Amino acid sequence: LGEYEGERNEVGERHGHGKARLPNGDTYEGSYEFGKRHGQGTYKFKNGARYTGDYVKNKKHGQGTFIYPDGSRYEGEWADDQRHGQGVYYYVNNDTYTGEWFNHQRHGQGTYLYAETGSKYVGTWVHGQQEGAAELIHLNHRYQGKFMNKNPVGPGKYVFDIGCEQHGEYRLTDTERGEEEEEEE
Amino acid sequence: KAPQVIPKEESRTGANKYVYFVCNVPGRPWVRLPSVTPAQIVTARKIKKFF
Repeated sequence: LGEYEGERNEVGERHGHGKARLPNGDTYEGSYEFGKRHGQGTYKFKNGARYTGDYVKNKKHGQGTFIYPDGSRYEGEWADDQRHGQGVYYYVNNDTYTGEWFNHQRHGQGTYLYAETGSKYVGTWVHGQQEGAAELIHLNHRYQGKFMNKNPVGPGKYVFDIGCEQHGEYRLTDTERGEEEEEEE
Repeated sequence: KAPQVIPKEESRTGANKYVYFVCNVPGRPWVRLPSVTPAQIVTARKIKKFF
């Protein structure tokens, strides 16, 4: 048995705002529709995870922030089906993804920062793995090719901040074969 | 979750057995080259850059 505060109907349908504790032990804050939740509020889990958001129809919704048990965090928009669009996620090892989202997996155009190296990936995503029409950004290198699961593939090219452009062919999984084209810019 | 850094070996039984002095043209003063760290070998082996 939990407990609750805020205004309510004589039936028991809450329609106010306040703190609350649920039967399964965890506490939260937020507003209320007649028998449902909304408003900014804040959720607190037993494991230390937290959520602030719109809470539409008692579902994860709207612009907000979620702090997961493993120390990773999110800020961005959510919807009922774990959807979608612009947002940012920060990983346990200080890496950061910023871009489109879908059903809790990375999807569409987006950016991933490799905080250990400082380089970035910028490209299309589907269901978490990498895809082509993409761009890695190193300190002096830019590929500018195609990707498949995790590694580059296909007729890509390495662009440099010297005034050079090197084409290539990732024929194997992690080996490049080069062409004679080294044209400027 | 940063990785564990592997410490350098200042002892003479490692990569730093021999000190190295580098000079650009003879007669110029010799530059005391730094010591080796394993981070400075790997993943530094993977890069390959002109001097």
